[PDB]
Amino acid sequence: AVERTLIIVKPDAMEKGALGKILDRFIQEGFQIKALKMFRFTPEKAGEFYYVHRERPFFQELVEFMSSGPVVAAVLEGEDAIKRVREIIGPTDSEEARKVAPNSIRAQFGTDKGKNAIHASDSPESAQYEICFIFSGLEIV
Amino acid sequence: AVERTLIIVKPDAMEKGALGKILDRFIQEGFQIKALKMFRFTPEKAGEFYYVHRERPFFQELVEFMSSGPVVAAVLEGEDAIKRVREIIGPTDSEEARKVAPNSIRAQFGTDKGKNAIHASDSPESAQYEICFIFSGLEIV
Amino acid sequence: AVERTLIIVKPDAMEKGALGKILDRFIQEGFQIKALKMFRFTPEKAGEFYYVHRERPFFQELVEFMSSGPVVAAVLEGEDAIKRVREIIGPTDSEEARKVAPNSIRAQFGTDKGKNAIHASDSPESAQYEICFIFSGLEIV
Amino acid sequence: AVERTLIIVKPDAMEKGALGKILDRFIQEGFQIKALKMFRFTPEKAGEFYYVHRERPFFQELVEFMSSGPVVAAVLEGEDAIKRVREIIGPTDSEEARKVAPNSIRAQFGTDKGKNAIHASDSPESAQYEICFIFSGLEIV
Repeated sequence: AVERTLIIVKPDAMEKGALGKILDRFIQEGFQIKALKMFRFTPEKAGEFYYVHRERPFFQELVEFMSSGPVVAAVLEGEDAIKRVREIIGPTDSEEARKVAPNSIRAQFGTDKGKNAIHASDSPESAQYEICFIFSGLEIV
Repeated sequence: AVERTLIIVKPDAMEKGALGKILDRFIQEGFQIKALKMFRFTPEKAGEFYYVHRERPFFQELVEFMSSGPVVAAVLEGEDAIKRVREIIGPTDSEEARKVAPNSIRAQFGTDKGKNAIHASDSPESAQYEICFIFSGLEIV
Repeated sequence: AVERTLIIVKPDAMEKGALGKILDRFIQEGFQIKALKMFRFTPEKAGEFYYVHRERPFFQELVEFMSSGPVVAAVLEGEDAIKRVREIIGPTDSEEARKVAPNSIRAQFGTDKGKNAIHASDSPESAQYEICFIFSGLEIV
Repeated sequence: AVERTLIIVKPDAMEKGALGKILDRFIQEGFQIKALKMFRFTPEKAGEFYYVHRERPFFQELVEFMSSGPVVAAVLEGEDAIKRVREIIGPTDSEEARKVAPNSIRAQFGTDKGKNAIHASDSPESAQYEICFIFSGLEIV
């Protein structure tokens, strides 16, 4: 089905100058960008965004990194978007991405397992929460 | 339990100059305002917000009215907020509100059953939808 | 001439529950609210907003105070708005306001010369800067 | 000097899928993206954005086109940004751009003089107005 998912381009990929190349890739893969915004998470807001992950490994590291500089979020819409976007971005470990998916976003622009260029929603439930965390319905266009 | 609900001050109450009195009432009733802004629904966005009413009487008039001038929305937080806010605003029909709840928002500022000053979420599930329609998580402070 | 000015309801008045009463006053004084929202200054953003005061007494306390909790800003439009809004809010020193203007905003809701309930633009040029700092043209409705 | 300018990627380039390639170009040319947003101008808001141009040729055509689908605006910051961005985008007439500046944005993605892919501020005064029309200071990051 046609679905929406959230991506966030992380500060490592921002600093590498990869934003445009990353957006181009998703456009060329057939996704419609329905919302797009550069913003800066406060540490508190990054913590709230990652509320679910608060029990998973590296919560504080993630919150600190994701509030350490500006980021860009986008809502991507298309057939099977949640899974397809995950395939395009590649394995969480950027080094592993280079071994198994050389043209994935993380292979191309990621450094390691933490500085790995990009976030994407991992499920329908996460996508619903994450999209509303960043974008109101009024911002969808 | 502590809940969040959405109110929208409609263009009738806006034009009557009642916005401040309405906000004051909810503050004095013990609610925390977690988000607030003035915006203007396009007809398309008003229709999406009210999508549940699409097949009901006076839907087109509702959409036109709600997009006819700026409105102000607020997220209100407090114990039993959804039910308590609906008790404070009074019956949909502003005339009936004047009969049974003279100090309700609709009794005080509502004209009739359509131009009835204020919208509030009906239920937990509609509050979740409506809050996300108007406000992102980044706007809740 | 018709002018626009910016007000910010400061965290002291927010915590006192005065937001609605303050907005009501400006509505009743004949101003059009052209933009409105609740937000939270980061310390950095509060410092930029108040950059003119950077070398003045109590600047650090001003920045901390103004970033200590959410605030609400509004753009007010009307004839001679900049001067009239400053007459309505009263002297900076809330105690002096109680002596000379008992129904002024600062007399009614201000604590002292620092926690003085409300900010308003000083001049046409500062209004232009301050309005743009908080609100884009897209938010003026 | 280091300056800020506004670009808006117009609906023609949006529909061609050129957004990412356009942003990449400005990143590679050395500009910092300080704000970025996808939004939809209402006809009224496009008219206000182009207030200055309201006497120049093709006002209504421009307003209609710029409100006909979503657009993406960005604030670009860098040395001599206003002029350098204009050089990168090329002549207003996309056909002329192809003749004299084949790698300009308008040569690459523009169709003609109206569907010409991109807007950029034409002067310091225009940049100041245009940036504030789309982005508040709070949105600069």
